[PDB]
Amino acid sequence: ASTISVKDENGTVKVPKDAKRIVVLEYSFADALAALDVKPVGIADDGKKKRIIKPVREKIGDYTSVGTRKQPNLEEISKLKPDLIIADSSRHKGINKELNKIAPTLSLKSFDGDYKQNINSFKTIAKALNKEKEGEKRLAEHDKLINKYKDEIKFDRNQKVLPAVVAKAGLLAHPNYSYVGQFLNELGFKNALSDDVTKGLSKYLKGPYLQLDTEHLADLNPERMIIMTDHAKKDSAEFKKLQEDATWKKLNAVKNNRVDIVDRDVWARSRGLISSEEMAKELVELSK
Ligand SMILES: O=C(O)C[C@@](O)(CC(=O)NCCC[C@@H](NC(=O)C[C@@](O)(CC(=O)O)C(=O)O)C(=O)O)C(=O)O
Ligand SMILES: [Fe+3]
Ligand SMILES: [Zn+2]
Ligand SMILES: [Zn+2]
Ligand SMILES: [Zn+2]
Ligand SMILES: [Zn+2]
Repeated sequence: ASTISVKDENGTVKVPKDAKRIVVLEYSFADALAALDVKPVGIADDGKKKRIIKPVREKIGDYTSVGTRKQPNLEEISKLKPDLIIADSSRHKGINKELNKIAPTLSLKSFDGDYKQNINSFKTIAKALNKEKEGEKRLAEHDKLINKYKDEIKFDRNQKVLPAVVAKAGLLAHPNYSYVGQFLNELGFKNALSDDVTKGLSKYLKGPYLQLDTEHLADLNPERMIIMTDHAKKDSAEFKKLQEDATWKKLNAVKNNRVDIVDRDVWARSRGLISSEEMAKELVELSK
């Protein structure tokens, strides 16, 4: 037997050539596998299978939950006897050793990665599986759709945007170095957050997700906003209190009718080729 050496975030990992059983510890690595018609046996899916977007979910089929992304359950991982574990370079720094005792571990950008880096992690997975060819063609299909949709989005690009989650209790802004933000940058948009106001702002779980006081909100006064939510009725008790707040009402985007509410699973959690493809289709349909 032999190996394929692959550069992960730490350094060169030795992945078995025959790698058949894969545990993945972020949704985005589950999207990468699906796009190479490879199906993992384990997913850290927060116990919530529906957080795996539709085209991925049905292309993966039936798998085993290894628990939360934040705290993957090591005995369920072990029992699955994976030939390879794809872990997040941010989320799982602390279980990296204990993952390697189970199986050779590829630590990659996901949670703290912007749009390009997540795509870089996809290429790394494809090389590790020896599917470079499929990988390039899928990306070539990807680079086409995205740019196609980019040419059809009828929003004016000069109206700066703030993408945010209203966390519980929020707000969390997604800057230019978040997945959403850069993806919007790649589509032509300018983040309302300047690459200098973000200087401070505390981070959420070490990722590019930045706590904003309602007064930071008013100061930057974005011209467009994109609020990511998990509520099917796009309601949220949390968000409705923000909409009553006098200082929210005075925002430029609120007053010029340019607030779009979208699905957080799809926009923020997924971080895959398919999910960006839905994000860009949406934005064409929202542009009208
Ligand atoms: O999860 C992602 O990949 C990305 C992202 O964390 C990005 C984001 O803007 N985060 C704001 C969420 C703040 C919110 N916390 C949760 O809801 C729990 C959790 O975040 C846990 C986790 O992630 O381990 C979860 O997602 O289940 C709170 O209560 O204040 C996101 O959730 O959209
Ligand atoms: Fe989260
Ligand atoms: Zn402030
Ligand atoms: Zn101020
Ligand atoms: Zn609701
Ligand atoms: Zn809620």
